[PDB]
Amino acid sequence: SPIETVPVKLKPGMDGPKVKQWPLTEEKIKALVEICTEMEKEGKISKIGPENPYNTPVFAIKKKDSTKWRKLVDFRELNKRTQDFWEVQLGIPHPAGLKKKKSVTVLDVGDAYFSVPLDEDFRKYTAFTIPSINNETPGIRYQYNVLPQGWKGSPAIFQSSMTKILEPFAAQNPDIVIYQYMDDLYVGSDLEIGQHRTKIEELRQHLLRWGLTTPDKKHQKEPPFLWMGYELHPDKWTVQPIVLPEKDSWTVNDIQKLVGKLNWASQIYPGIKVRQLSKLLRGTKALTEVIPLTEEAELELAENREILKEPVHGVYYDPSKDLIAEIQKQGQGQWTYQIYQEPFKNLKTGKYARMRHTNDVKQLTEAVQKITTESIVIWGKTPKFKLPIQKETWETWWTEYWQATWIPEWEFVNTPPLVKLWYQLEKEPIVGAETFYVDGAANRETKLGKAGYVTNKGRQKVVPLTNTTNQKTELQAIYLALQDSGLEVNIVTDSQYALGIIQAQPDKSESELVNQIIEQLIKKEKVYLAWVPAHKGIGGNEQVDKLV
Amino acid sequence: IETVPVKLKPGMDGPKVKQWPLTEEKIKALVEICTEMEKEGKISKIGPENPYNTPVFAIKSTKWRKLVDFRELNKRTQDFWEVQLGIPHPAGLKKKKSVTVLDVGDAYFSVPLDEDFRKYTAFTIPSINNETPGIRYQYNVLPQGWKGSPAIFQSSMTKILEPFKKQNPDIVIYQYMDDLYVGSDLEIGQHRTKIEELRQHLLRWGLTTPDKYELHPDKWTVQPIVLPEKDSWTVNDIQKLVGKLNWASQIYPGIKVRQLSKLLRGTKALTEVIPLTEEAELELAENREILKEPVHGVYYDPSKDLIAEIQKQGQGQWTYQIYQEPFKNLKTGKYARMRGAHTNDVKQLTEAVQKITTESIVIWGKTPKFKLPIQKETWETWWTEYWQATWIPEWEFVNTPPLVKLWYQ
Repeated sequence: SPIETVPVKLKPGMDGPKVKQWPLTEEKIKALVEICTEMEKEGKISKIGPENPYNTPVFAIKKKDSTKWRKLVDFRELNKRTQDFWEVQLGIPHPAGLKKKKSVTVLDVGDAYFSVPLDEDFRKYTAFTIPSINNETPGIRYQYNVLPQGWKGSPAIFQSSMTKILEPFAAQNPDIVIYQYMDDLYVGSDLEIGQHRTKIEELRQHLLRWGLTTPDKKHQKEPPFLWMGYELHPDKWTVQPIVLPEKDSWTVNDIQKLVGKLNWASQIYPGIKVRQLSKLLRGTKALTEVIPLTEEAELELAENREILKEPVHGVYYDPSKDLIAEIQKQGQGQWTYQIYQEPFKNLKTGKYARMRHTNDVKQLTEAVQKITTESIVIWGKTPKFKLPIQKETWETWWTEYWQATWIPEWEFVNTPPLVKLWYQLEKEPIVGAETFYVDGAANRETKLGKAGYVTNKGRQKVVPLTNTTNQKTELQAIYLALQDSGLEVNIVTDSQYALGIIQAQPDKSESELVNQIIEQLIKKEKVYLAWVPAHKGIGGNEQVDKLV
Repeated sequence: IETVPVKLKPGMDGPKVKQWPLTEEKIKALVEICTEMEKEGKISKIGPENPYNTPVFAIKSTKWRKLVDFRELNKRTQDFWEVQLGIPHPAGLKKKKSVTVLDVGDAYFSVPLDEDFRKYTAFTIPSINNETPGIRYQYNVLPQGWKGSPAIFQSSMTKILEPFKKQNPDIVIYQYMDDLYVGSDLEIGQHRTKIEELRQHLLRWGLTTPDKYELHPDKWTVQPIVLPEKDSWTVNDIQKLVGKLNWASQIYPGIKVRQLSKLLRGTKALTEVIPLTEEAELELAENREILKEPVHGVYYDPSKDLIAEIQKQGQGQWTYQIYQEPFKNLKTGKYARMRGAHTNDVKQLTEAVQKITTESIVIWGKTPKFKLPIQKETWETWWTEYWQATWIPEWEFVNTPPLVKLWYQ
């Protein structure tokens, strides 16, 4: 095509490729020249002399066992050497962010990369050769004049070329939207279908004048569109159908493939869970090892199958309407969210889960950040939030938390499970409360240890412990003091570890000890924890470290 | 005139930083801005054979304003353009009684940029929902935000500024990126009228300044450590007080605590008061003073990086320390903002990050790397909503809190 070429350079301080054209079978050497000259005759290549010393391998195969063959070029050794290009779109557009249009047309251009010229000076570095059967004669020298199949530059040069070709037509048609993706165009408009079908044909002729072919209306896809694992319908979208295999044994590869399809489905199926199913691949290993199906992972797989039984869809985006996101807790540090404009019609859904032991509010805040980032990417704005948490509950937490946290527009929704703080240490030591001076220790080697206390009122305990850390006992020390004390109790510890974990106000944890410790803190009225430098003579701590 | 050639550090290739997603409001305000700029030669559209990239943002007044984050291109170049083309930093600017900051960034737009260099200035206006490829430009004039720009304009600035220098040999003028720091020992009201002179002087030589900010650095010290003061010391008070002073020992060695370690001999309850022994108040005064003085060994190292740590203190109050080795605090202070129905967490962290950077520029001619107490993704999201400055310091996010919260309040 008369498109103007993008100048390409070889990576600085490099030179073209030169490769051993390892001879190939003759029944192949046949179709290679048959297919080639049809390409030389369409101008997409040109036989060359010896002046150019670079070469590249060529191979031959069949269209999944079909009439015609196909030509192949391992450009790997050239790609190493060609400059970098601007990267092509990372992601793809999410159907939740498309606007309803009265028509949509899918034009896919055939022969994309070959329809587009290759920068002249850079053409030499594409040479190749067909094997003179047993060196009977010289080799058929060739070289490209279009964007070769699978080359570093091709996808980027094509996209900018196409983007430029569209600029004359988009200017004289400010009422019809075109999106690009690789080799396709997706044209939408709010033109009475009679007009729409006429513009598609103008666009087609336009594109054809620039040397880019495109499907007659007798060959144009129709709704629904099965696009990139999606179902784009005229007025709704959903994921293509999900299939979860029935097996009695699961390989760590088959567990990857399954938790895949489950994440995928979670963008619009509300309630999918993957906590237990991904707990398995925890112990990472080679994709082939057979992993036992746990009991909890099995109930999930059953609830997911339950959620997937019937279909559900999402609506499309309407900029005139507000954007709403709603969050619910699912327990295991698993959360679920819906984003909608209308209550019976979600734009989309999804799930957040913390991984390695925080608390309910901090987790909420993190989920609001997942959602906010996602919104911006998809709709370019941030939603309003309905959150299961009392304003008073939340003001209290950020007013005291050590990080800064942002609270965008939100309103409370009284839908259990509300999110609340389960206990708050006192700011100052309690009066009329016993005062425990816990401490603890273990043996790095034997893994034997003990935990105890000594209260002001002369009361003392010491327990023994096997299979514990210098830290698992320091938390056991505090659990002792809470078990053996009133509803108001002051505790004094020399372990910054323990003090930190508690001042963190967790409400659940992966350590089983910590859950019982949380239990006591709720069963208590006023608890003040306090820290003193470990074993430095203070008084109180000086005497309890001596027991343990 | 002709262009100053710019060579990257041999071996280092150009910036390739991904473009953050933006609100549509901001993408639009950028498209407007960038269409005016292209209309005036300041930038040009580019192809895919240019692979570099450098984020862009929109900040603010009622007028939007574009802000390119050239942090990566600075490291990859201006590091050899603080060497090859340094702007020297004057140690008298800090001592001046007042210091005003004038935005003089619009001057670079009258200077062409070396042809071979332009490719590394590329940036992208992003599309919403990956709907279209992205609008790609590259600078043809000296970009704001790049450190190599004021380096190149230096000679023109020294020239344009010399008539004002001679009529005012006592005023200090320092150029950092897009701003002029001009500080006088002058009375403030004089200072404020002397500033409109420099404004008029620059205005009648072609350099506009949109202004139509005032720091006082001669009070900026390393704030001292605050031992609590109490009539009666409960066992707890003595316990906190012992801990606060035990931490201080990492900074001021020479703190003595054995004497206040006896006043908690037997395991008394917490609410229990305890009078101060005399071997004790020996140390609530002996130690209460070896702490009001200076640390030792604490000098600025010009070959290292500065590091600012910030900690939220509660009720709109933040504390901060700037250092280069732990405990060797080169500078500490405290920021607070009156707002009411005005301020939240991230607006405050942001105001403080700028208040600390400005100071750090006045005092040293370079910005610190902040350890910020905030979720990484949260900061990446909202930090532009309150950014009023043209430079952008490096930063990194604090993972674990401090048990040492009160220890700087």
